[PDB]
Amino acid sequence: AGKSSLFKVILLGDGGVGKSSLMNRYVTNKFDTTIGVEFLNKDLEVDGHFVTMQIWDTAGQERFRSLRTPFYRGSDCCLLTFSVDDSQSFQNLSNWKKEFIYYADVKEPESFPFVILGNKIDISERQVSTEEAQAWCRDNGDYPYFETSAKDATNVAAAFEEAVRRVLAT
Ligand SMILES: Nc1nc2c(ncn2[C@@H]2O[C@H](COP(=O)(O)OP(=O)(O)O)[C@@H](O)[C@H]2O)c(=O)[nH]1
Repeated sequence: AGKSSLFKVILLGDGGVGKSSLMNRYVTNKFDTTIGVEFLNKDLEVDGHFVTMQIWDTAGQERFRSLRTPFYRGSDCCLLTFSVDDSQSFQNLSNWKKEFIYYADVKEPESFPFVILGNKIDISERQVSTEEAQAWCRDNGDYPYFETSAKDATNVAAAFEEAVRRVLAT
């Protein structure tokens, strides 16, 4: 039978930025306004090869954070997510990157693929400009940056497709 490779992607970011909604939008093409760790699978294709992505949202319960970090290991790409209406969530990207590197024990962090998502761009009143987000991305690893909306689907599939491409580029 036609083989398929399995890529593990993890979503990290502050509560409320839209991680669950992004994954659900990508996999089910629905949005509608979950307590523990959840992961979903999606088939796609890259350069004519079948692949499957397994998307983890490891934001269970904060008092049990120590029990969620074992599930970082084996991640092939990390999608760091903030909301463009929430500057605090943007300011926390660096700390999310650090948590991931530490608890996933990334041995070559300078080469590990990250993708940055600025979600909720359907909201006109922003606290983070496009330019400020792009500058952070350029200056903190030159990661791909997507302005997304789970609510309207803008750039959602593109962001996840890019995650798999970045994995392949190793
Ligand atoms: N306007 C808007 N609201 C969104 C978007 N994505 C998620 N939401 C809402 O923001 C809240 C937090 O979403 P959720 O996916 O639970 O965030 P998580 O805590 O990061 O998993 C919910 O009320 C969502 O409906 C979006 O792209 N646009």
